[PDB]
Amino acid sequence: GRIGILGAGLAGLAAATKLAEAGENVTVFEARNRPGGRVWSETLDTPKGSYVIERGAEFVLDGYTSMRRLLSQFGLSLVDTGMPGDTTGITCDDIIRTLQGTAEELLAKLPDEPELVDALRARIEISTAVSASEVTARSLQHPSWRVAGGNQRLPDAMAAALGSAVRYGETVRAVENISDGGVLVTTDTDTSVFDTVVVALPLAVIRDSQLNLPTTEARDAALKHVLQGHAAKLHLPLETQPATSAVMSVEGRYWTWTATDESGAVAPVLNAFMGSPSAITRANLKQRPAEWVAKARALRTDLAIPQDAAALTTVWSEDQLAGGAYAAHAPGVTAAGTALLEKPVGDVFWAGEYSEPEFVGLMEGAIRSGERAAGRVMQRLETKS
Ligand SMILES: Cc1cc2nc3c(=O)[nH]c(=O)nc-3n(C[C@H](O)[C@H](O)[C@H](O)COP(=O)(O)OP(=O)(O)OC[C@H]3O[C@@H](n4cnc5c(N)ncnc54)[C@H](O)[C@@H]3O)c2cc1C
Repeated sequence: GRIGILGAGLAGLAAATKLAEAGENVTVFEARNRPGGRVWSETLDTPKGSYVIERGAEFVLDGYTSMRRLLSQFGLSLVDTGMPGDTTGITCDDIIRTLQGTAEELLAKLPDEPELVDALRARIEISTAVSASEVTARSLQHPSWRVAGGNQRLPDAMAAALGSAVRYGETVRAVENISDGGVLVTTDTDTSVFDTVVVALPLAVIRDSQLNLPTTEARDAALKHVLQGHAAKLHLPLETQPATSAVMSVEGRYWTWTATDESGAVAPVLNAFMGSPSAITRANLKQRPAEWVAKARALRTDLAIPQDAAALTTVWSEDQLAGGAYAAHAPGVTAAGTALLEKPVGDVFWAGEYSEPEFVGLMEGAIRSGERAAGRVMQRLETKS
């Protein structure tokens, strides 16, 4: 009755936790030496002391009811974050007024006022993390918390409860269905055998040519409409507690914010998120990272950034175990194609943020997807027996 789960992100850990509770025997393969995947919490030293920062996923939003259930069971608390003018809203209203096609095709229909149109384009590109020329126009249609002590405390606790079932330092390279039943999971070192497997790997990993996973023409047809969002997290220390804030940069395609932690004080950390691959390339975070600090300092003259400060950068696009930040939708995504993506191929099931139909791309979606896959696996094992 052996189940193999590939990836110890929220999707894989949620699948494994539900299967463990059902009394099944699970093994979780994780390439990193930590759980959580794109949930990754660390501390940043500042002149006021050390503060938790989110190098990946940050905000728990309204409606994250599966994650809230898990936080309750693992004893973890949510902390309120405490967080040109309006012309972008009106311009987006005119935009809608004019859901087929791409956002850019709709922006092209607006009166040709380029700085204002580009301000709206930037808002779209930051949040969808893709070019406006590729994302569905339906994205134009579109209070917060963080986990006390770091969002990664949740996957940390889920993994800890699975104990020796979680196998770190294991890089999956192939997954093969066997005709008479069962699955072979091959890492860089050796192969294991399972009755069923849940692939809970990133979108970019399951589409990577360096891995041999089960595929079908129907899946390939649905996957081609799922875009890879790209984003980088950036953090700077501050010399004193600021007000809470949220301030966007049009030219840089990034957002900055300052937020309260469990103490009730606003942490002296400038948090930042840059979205869309062309923005990250224009920023040149790897080569000349003082440039972005200079831009951030100019954007946020109200914040006291030390003069010799260097940004902490987390460019998930360059991590072969992530390959981007989250999924986005091209115009051609359908509910039926999205549903297809979680159906098994042989005895190989699937979970991840990219196949969630409502909370697409979010921590809540990864959890919900993992828990759906666990339910499908339990039906398959009931069948095999
Ligand atoms: C910068 C950034 C900001 C975000 N902001 C938010 C936010 O504010 N709120 C929100 O809800 N969501 C946000 N997210 C999205 C959220 O991080 C994801 O939806 C979610 O964490 C994805 O979980 P997953 O389990 O699907 O994938 P992952 O977390 O990527 O887990 C997949 C796992 O597979 C492992 N792995 C990869 N390749 C292999 C291999 N070959 N063999 C074995 N293991 C392998 C990885 O190491 C990883 O542990 C953000 C993401 C990023 C990157």
